[PDB]
Amino acid sequence: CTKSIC
Amino acid sequence: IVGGYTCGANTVPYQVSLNSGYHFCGGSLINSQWVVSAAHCYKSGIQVRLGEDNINVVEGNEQFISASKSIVHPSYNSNTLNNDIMLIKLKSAASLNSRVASISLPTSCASAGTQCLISGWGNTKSSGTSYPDVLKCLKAPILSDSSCKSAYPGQITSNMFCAGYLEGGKDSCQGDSGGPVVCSGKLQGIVSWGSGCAQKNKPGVYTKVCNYVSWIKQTIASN
Ligand SMILES: O=C(O)N[C@@H](CS)C(=O)O
Ligand SMILES: [Ca+2]
Repeated sequence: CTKSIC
Repeated sequence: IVGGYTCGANTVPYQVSLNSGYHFCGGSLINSQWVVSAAHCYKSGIQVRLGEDNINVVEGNEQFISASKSIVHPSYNSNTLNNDIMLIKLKSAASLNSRVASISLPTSCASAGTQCLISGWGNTKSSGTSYPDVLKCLKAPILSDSSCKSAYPGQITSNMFCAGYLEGGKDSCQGDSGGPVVCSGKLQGIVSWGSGCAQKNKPGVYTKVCNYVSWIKQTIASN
């Protein structure tokens, strides 16, 4: 699970 | 950042916010015209915001500069997250000052147990969501290779490391991606991924910057 905002 | 503390305005002067009409990722200033971030943060329309503390208020000492180039590692793999690194060139050079400053690249990799500073404007909750106005900070150690592989079997490449905690409560989180892991004054990591945030036995995973120093230098030199 990547840690950007989506 | 979950379980961290308010850094203090401009105490992390290499930390940038990547903004597309909202904060979506962090990054690290490495010279007056170049930022390091994560490949999975790539998109069009990136504005780099330097000098920030409260990202929702114009306080003074901000510089907003559009990206002119956004260069993902050619071998970035969006499924495995191997080579999760991107370079952003700024349309114009940032004005460097006490609040806007570059961070040095490593000359060697860091050892397990090295303490580092991880920072960002990401979610501060391990369950649910709360996005902070001001920059948050976390002191965190690099974990051993064996601990990292035990936490994420089959998923850790030589271009990744784990940092943080196994007891829960302290981690980077959504909105921190692309931002810095700084150890002894060197940019050793990029916030990349993990299983949730601040969960027991599931530390954060970070791109291992020391493997990319020559690539960074060559890419900057040719652009
Ligand atoms: O802090 C710096 O590096 N320069 C002064 C400007 S006189 C300031 O911006 O406060
Ligand atoms: Ca601001």
